[PDB]
Amino acid sequence: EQESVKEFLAKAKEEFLKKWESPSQNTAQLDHFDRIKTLGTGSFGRVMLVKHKETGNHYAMKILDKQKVVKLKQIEHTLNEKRILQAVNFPFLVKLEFSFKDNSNLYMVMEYVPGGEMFSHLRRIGRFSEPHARFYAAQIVLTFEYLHSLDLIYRDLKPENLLIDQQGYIQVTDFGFAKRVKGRTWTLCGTPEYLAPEIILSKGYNKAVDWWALGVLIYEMAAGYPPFFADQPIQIYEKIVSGKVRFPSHFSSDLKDLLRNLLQVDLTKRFGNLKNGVNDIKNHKWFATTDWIAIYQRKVEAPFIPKFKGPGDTSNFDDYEEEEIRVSINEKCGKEFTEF
Amino acid sequence: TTYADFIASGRTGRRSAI
Ligand SMILES: O[C@@H]1[C@H](O)[C@H](O)CO[C@H]1O
Repeated sequence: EQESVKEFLAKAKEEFLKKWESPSQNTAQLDHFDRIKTLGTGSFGRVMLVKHKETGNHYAMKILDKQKVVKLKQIEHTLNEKRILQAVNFPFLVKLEFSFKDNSNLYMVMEYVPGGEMFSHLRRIGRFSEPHARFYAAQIVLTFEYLHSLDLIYRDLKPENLLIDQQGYIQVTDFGFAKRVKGRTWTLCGTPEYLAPEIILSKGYNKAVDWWALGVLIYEMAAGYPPFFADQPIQIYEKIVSGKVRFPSHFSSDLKDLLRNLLQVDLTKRFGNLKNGVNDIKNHKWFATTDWIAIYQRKVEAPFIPKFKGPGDTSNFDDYEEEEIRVSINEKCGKEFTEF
Repeated sequence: TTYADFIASGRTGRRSAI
């Protein structure tokens, strides 16, 4: 029912805004945790598996080096990622359990999502069948519906940021580039293959960029490679803005029609950006078999359930070089990160 | 093929934000 969604999103905004205005802080400390293994990396640092000593529960702890964050001009992005993570609440968004800081680092302790990145499963299998791709895409559609209702643009959709949980469902991680923007914004950010043309062209843009990125994701899931690629980012950008795209011969007609409407250079024609908003995507023929409520309630049988031996199993993650975690005797960058 | 062209791009691994 339309009225049910409206009431849900209104209650969701009220709760989001309460936490947005009074964020939590310093809900743990470092010696409560054993460090186990690096799980992955990004533009803001490393994420490690840790074990809570008191309980034995495992977590994924994002560690940010305050001096490095300041050197790289990431103060606002880092504070904002933590503010967002402590304020949102949605089945397909990774949950923040604790956050705290010390003399050297900021720490975001997330629920550990043990099934690995979508990225690795996709590269391993090659490509996902359309039903498999559609299962994941439906979760992203609902997640963007939620985020956009809060005026949040995500801006970094890609398989690397989509973690598979024990039920086979997605958890979106890494809000380092997300922004609360009612109108338009201008920052050049994202990952080259997934950038919408209006970003590349240095236009003011809005939440429509996430819908373009959905098109890129659906294409890459179903084809095994993204729609626009090349040796160098600049060459990727020329393809993106060209308004041309080619599809594998095994793509269904319904899939191609959806992708033509998501990978639409003209903002006045892009699905998700029209007067009917997300419903143009939800009602598209390619999603005809999708039970949106059952996806949200996680009652659909997942196409793929990852293997987990037990607490702290890391088999679904690649190995990375391990470094020490140093805490300095001197407080670094205290004023900069007061609000963390 | 397009797959071959993807391999030739060298961008088949994990991708960083700009
Ligand atoms: O993960 C990759 C790199 O290996 C590094 O972690 C920075 O972000 C991405 O480019």
